[PDB]
Amino acid sequence: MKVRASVKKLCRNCKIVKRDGVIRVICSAEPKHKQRQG
Amino acid sequence: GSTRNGRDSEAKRLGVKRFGGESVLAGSIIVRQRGTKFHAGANVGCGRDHTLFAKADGKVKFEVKGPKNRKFISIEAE
Amino acid sequence: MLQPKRTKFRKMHKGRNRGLAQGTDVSFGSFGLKAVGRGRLTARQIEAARRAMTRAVKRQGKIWIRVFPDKPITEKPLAVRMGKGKGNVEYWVALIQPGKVLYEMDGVPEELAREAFKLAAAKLPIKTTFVTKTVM
RNA sequence: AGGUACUCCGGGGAUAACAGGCUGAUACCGCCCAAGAGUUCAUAUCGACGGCGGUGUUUGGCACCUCGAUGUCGGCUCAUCACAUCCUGGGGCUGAAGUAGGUCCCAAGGGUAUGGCUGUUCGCCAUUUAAAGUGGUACGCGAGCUGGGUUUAGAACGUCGUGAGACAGUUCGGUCCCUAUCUGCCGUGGGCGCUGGAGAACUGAGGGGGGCUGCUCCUAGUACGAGAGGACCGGAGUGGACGC
RNA sequence: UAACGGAGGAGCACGAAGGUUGGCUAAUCCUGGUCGGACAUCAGGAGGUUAGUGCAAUGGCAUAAGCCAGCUUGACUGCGAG
RNA sequence: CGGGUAAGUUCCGACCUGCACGAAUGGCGUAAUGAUGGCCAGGCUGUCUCCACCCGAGACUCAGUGAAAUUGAACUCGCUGU
RNA sequence: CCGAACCGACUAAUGUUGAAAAAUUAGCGGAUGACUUGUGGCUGGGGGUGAAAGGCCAAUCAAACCGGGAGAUAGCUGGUUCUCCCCGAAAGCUAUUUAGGUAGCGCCUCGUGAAUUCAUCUCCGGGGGUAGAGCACUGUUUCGGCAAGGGGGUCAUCCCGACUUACCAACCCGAUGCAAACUGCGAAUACCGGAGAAUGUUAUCACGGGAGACACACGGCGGGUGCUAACGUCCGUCGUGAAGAGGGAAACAACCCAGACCGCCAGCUAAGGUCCCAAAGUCAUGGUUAAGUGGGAAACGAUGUGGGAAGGCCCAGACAGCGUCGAGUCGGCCUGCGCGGAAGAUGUAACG
Ligand SMILES: [K+]
Ligand SMILES: [K+]
Ligand SMILES: [K+]
Ligand SMILES: [K+]
Ligand SMILES: [K+]
Ligand SMILES: [K+]
Ligand SMILES: [K+]
Ligand SMILES: [K+]
Ligand SMILES: [K+]
Ligand SMILES: [K+]
Ligand SMILES: [K+]
Ligand SMILES: [K+]
Ligand SMILES: [K+]
Ligand SMILES: [K+]
Ligand SMILES: [K+]
Ligand SMILES: [K+]
Ligand SMILES: [K+]
Ligand SMILES: [K+]
Ligand SMILES: [K+]
Ligand SMILES: [K+]
Ligand SMILES: [K+]
Ligand SMILES: [K+]
Ligand SMILES: [K+]
Ligand SMILES: [K+]
Ligand SMILES: [K+]
Ligand SMILES: [K+]
Ligand SMILES: [K+]
Ligand SMILES: [K+]
Ligand SMILES: [K+]
Ligand SMILES: [K+]
Ligand SMILES: [K+]
Ligand SMILES: [K+]
Ligand SMILES: [K+]
Ligand SMILES: [K+]
Ligand SMILES: [K+]
Ligand SMILES: [K+]
Ligand SMILES: [Mg+2]
Ligand SMILES: [Mg+2]
Ligand SMILES: [Mg+2]
Ligand SMILES: [Mg+2]
Ligand SMILES: [Mg+2]
Ligand SMILES: [Mg+2]
Ligand SMILES: [Mg+2]
Ligand SMILES: [Mg+2]
Ligand SMILES: [Mg+2]
Ligand SMILES: [Mg+2]
Ligand SMILES: [Mg+2]
Ligand SMILES: [Mg+2]
Ligand SMILES: [Mg+2]
Ligand SMILES: [Mg+2]
Ligand SMILES: [Mg+2]
Ligand SMILES: [Mg+2]
Ligand SMILES: [Mg+2]
Ligand SMILES: [Mg+2]
Ligand SMILES: [Mg+2]
Ligand SMILES: [Mg+2]
Ligand SMILES: [Mg+2]
Ligand SMILES: [Mg+2]
Ligand SMILES: [Mg+2]
Ligand SMILES: [Mg+2]
Ligand SMILES: [Mg+2]
Ligand SMILES: [Mg+2]
Ligand SMILES: [Mg+2]
Ligand SMILES: [Mg+2]
Ligand SMILES: [Mg+2]
Ligand SMILES: [Mg+2]
Ligand SMILES: [Mg+2]
Ligand SMILES: [Mg+2]
Ligand SMILES: [Mg+2]
Ligand SMILES: [Mg+2]
Ligand SMILES: [Mg+2]
Ligand SMILES: [Mg+2]
Ligand SMILES: [Mg+2]
Ligand SMILES: [Mg+2]
Ligand SMILES: [Mg+2]
Ligand SMILES: [Mg+2]
Ligand SMILES: [Mg+2]
Ligand SMILES: [Mg+2]
Ligand SMILES: [Mg+2]
Ligand SMILES: [Mg+2]
Ligand SMILES: [Mg+2]
Ligand SMILES: [Mg+2]
Ligand SMILES: [Mg+2]
Ligand SMILES: [Mg+2]
Ligand SMILES: [Mg+2]
Ligand SMILES: [Mg+2]
Ligand SMILES: [Mg+2]
Ligand SMILES: [Mg+2]
Ligand SMILES: [Mg+2]
Ligand SMILES: [Mg+2]
Ligand SMILES: [Mg+2]
Ligand SMILES: [Mg+2]
Ligand SMILES: [Mg+2]
Ligand SMILES: [Mg+2]
Ligand SMILES: [Mg+2]
Ligand SMILES: [Mg+2]
Ligand SMILES: [Mg+2]
Ligand SMILES: [Mg+2]
Ligand SMILES: [Mg+2]
Ligand SMILES: [Mg+2]
Ligand SMILES: [Mg+2]
Ligand SMILES: [Mg+2]
Ligand SMILES: [Mg+2]
Ligand SMILES: [Mg+2]
Ligand SMILES: [Mg+2]
Ligand SMILES: [Mg+2]
Ligand SMILES: [Mg+2]
Ligand SMILES: [Zn+2]
Repeated sequence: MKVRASVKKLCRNCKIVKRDGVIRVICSAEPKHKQRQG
Repeated sequence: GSTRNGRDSEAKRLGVKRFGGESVLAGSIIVRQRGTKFHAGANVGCGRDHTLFAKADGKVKFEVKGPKNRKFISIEAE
Repeated sequence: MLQPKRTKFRKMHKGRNRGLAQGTDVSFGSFGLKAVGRGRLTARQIEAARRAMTRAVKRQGKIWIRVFPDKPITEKPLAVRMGKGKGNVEYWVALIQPGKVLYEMDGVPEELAREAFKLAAAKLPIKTTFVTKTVM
């Protein structure tokens, strides 16, 4: 998991989702792309 | 360290002493100046330091005259 | 790093930075990066943004810098007390007011100019906006 | 014209040295952009040129408190808090086969060396440990101890000076007071109350203490691995330090 | 109108570089011209004060306060409205 | 650099790059001497690991005597802020 | 030489309102000598004496003690005693062996005298070079055009030169900025003068008696300095504190409201407020927020949510899903409120 102030789609398979007040990036293709804003 | 500056001269209190329309006695200084920013008109003299002073009693009058659009000071007899 | 080749005087009063800018139109190219905020642009910042711009367009087209850092900035060295004269000139800045066009570009597609200007704006301390030439 | 550390008086927190305060350039810790390094691949891990903050921990700026006195560096004794976590606990990614690592997130319950040198703090070194955390507390703690260092009077060296003398240069020597009123804290009683008086046994609102961890063995030379090597999960035993 | 704010000068010179009368007008460049050249003196043109001012800077200066010449001592003494 | 120590900013022996030794405000040595400065070892130990117990004099209680510094006035709590 | 008496005083503990204004206890040095001790004598204060420490000279020593000059002087610190009434500063300028002192002036008070004297507003007469603006000038700056020239080369080379530029390009022309020490422009205000009304306890000026004061502070605006750091520092100008109580800002000289002659168990308001602490709307109407945001913060990140103006595609079947399916769909712009970014030390502790 990457924890950053700037979270973005890194590839066409990344998806932005907000879970319990936290913006996250979840990617079906690449575990390295998983992010949470913080 | 230290500074190479720190000098100045005393202020000379130049400028206009009597403005347009003011009644003055002969001898009154009207303007103190370096060089002739203002020029002497009727009933006004120009001193050695280019002071303009009244040569007659009357009212101060400023005007722009001549081919160079120069500013002249004169005294209107009252 | 831009800097006047010579100046009448070495040091300058702090001054202030009020008002809106002059030079608010794209005047030389077709696209511009315009300042929205107010501030100072150091010569290092102007150059860091120029480099990022220029590498993004692969040194194609043409680039104008509409601002020049002509104001010297002094600093007092560390562990020095107040007084004993004005400090030494350390860097140069340009004063920026809202509306100032900072850079202009020509000879590239608009989509590429937008991307190049975005990379440059990330080097600058002031908020900016992308503008295009207008006929009037 | 100078010296005074042999010194003296009148004054000042109108004005410096300590600590506090304001500030945060500097310092430290985060973050943004992504040139590139990484065979390929910016983002496993680093991150150039530049940008934005946080802390109040450094070096400083200021001169607001104290000059009718707010005792200093280090050690000793006793601590208490923060978390930006050193160990132990939980987790995501890995350029994570395993073992062992890298990086980030959560987490402050408890734990967190002895020595040689030097006044040292620090540091280097030796040998340990699961680890030998980082900071705040008047750089915590001298009405609790020390007094090696700094910083009186003696003396000398180098050096400067014609000299008296001087040097965050060095060197040998050099008095550390206080019977606790109040707050606080550790203990221990007396009074009255609790609604007739008395002797017992309780309930438990609330408060405090405690909370560390090694190694060996089994699982199993199994999973993993070409080998070398070598586990998770689970179970058993026996220690270190601490406490009663 | 302040600061151990930012920049420069003075501690003189001149019996003409003072008075007055009469006259005059700059820098720089281009072209042609013996020695002669980037630059000497000559001629013409462009230009219009970009020069000049005994010495800093500012304000002035063509009616010149700038440049030249003749004659001179007002670089006079006592006073002085304002 | 060598020695001593598991480990030695001190000590001893050297080197010479003497910031800034040097010849009677003496130079270099020197047996003996010193409540003199530094360093090492044997012995010795409560100095220490890490304190335990004991004997006395106080401290504590009772009777007698009976001070002191200090003190604007006090019905004299914690925390966070001001 | 070892060691008692005797003479000393190296170490430690105690003691430090002591048993003692220098000791006690355990150890320590000299102990036939430059030794130690009794009695008496001599040296006197810029003087003595000193195996030298500025040591000692009666518990006193870088000039003893006592008395006198003497109430030295003290631009320094402290202190300065009954009552009421009226007015009421300054912390500036200039000079100063001056800087925390003082003097003249400014500002306070008391008295006398003299002008519609002074102020506010309106109108009239004035100079201006700040703000802003601009770029002819002084400088600085970028791009293009032209190009003297310069340089780098291909030959040529005795002199010539012929070309060419990786080229550099001044001048001039066109376009773009910047200036406290730039100005071919140029305000608002402020200031000087004149005229007119109303208002104001002469508020103005002069002379005279008496001063205090010459450490200022914060806040606003315009600035220098510093880091557009400081509850920093130095000016200008206004306000308040000083020397000013009351109400508000939890508490809070200097901010907001407002100037306390005395009494009242009357009334209306200001700033700020009206759910409870705690006086007054759990008021009315229409919206927004879901974060306890409100009640701490940035670059930057994001299908949070409200509003607005356009645009693309779409029953000729879009967008998503898998030719099918049958009504909307997509992503820019602007804008309101919110979200992450966000770690600190005694105790919640960043709405009192
Ligand atoms: K002296
Ligand atoms: K001395
Ligand atoms: K900061
Ligand atoms: K800060
Ligand atoms: K951060
Ligand atoms: K003090
Ligand atoms: K601690
Ligand atoms: K851990
Ligand atoms: K991990
Ligand atoms: K913990
Ligand atoms: K030591
Ligand atoms: K050290
Ligand atoms: K302290
Ligand atoms: K002590
Ligand atoms: K201490
Ligand atoms: K104390
Ligand atoms: K108390
Ligand atoms: K507990
Ligand atoms: K003449
Ligand atoms: K003449
Ligand atoms: K001698
Ligand atoms: K000798
Ligand atoms: K001795
Ligand atoms: K010896
Ligand atoms: K004798
Ligand atoms: K003597
Ligand atoms: K005596
Ligand atoms: K004497
Ligand atoms: K005075
Ligand atoms: K008076
Ligand atoms: K009237
Ligand atoms: K007017
Ligand atoms: K210009
Ligand atoms: K002010
Ligand atoms: K007042
Ligand atoms: K809240
Ligand atoms: Mg002047
Ligand atoms: Mg200004
Ligand atoms: Mg001495
Ligand atoms: Mg004293
Ligand atoms: Mg301090
Ligand atoms: Mg500090
Ligand atoms: Mg002070
Ligand atoms: Mg001050
Ligand atoms: Mg204090
Ligand atoms: Mg006191
Ligand atoms: Mg104290
Ligand atoms: Mg944490
Ligand atoms: Mg806890
Ligand atoms: Mg628990
Ligand atoms: Mg040893
Ligand atoms: Mg030692
Ligand atoms: Mg301390
Ligand atoms: Mg500490
Ligand atoms: Mg203490
Ligand atoms: Mg004690
Ligand atoms: Mg000592
Ligand atoms: Mg001694
Ligand atoms: Mg003590
Ligand atoms: Mg009881
Ligand atoms: Mg507990
Ligand atoms: Mg003034
Ligand atoms: Mg002044
Ligand atoms: Mg003439
Ligand atoms: Mg002449
Ligand atoms: Mg060695
Ligand atoms: Mg060694
Ligand atoms: Mg040696
Ligand atoms: Mg010598
Ligand atoms: Mg010598
Ligand atoms: Mg000799
Ligand atoms: Mg000699
Ligand atoms: Mg000699
Ligand atoms: Mg000798
Ligand atoms: Mg002896
Ligand atoms: Mg008793
Ligand atoms: Mg003796
Ligand atoms: Mg004895
Ligand atoms: Mg002997
Ligand atoms: Mg003996
Ligand atoms: Mg005498
Ligand atoms: Mg001495
Ligand atoms: Mg004596
Ligand atoms: Mg004397
Ligand atoms: Mg006398
Ligand atoms: Mg006296
Ligand atoms: Mg009054
Ligand atoms: Mg004098
Ligand atoms: Mg004084
Ligand atoms: Mg301007
Ligand atoms: Mg008027
Ligand atoms: Mg004074
Ligand atoms: Mg003053
Ligand atoms: Mg002032
Ligand atoms: Mg200001
Ligand atoms: Mg300022
Ligand atoms: Mg201040
Ligand atoms: Mg300030
Ligand atoms: Mg006062
Ligand atoms: Mg008040
Ligand atoms: Mg109040
Ligand atoms: Mg109040
Ligand atoms: Mg009412
Ligand atoms: Mg109520
Ligand atoms: Mg909040
Ligand atoms: Mg936010
Ligand atoms: Mg807490
Ligand atoms: Zn992805």
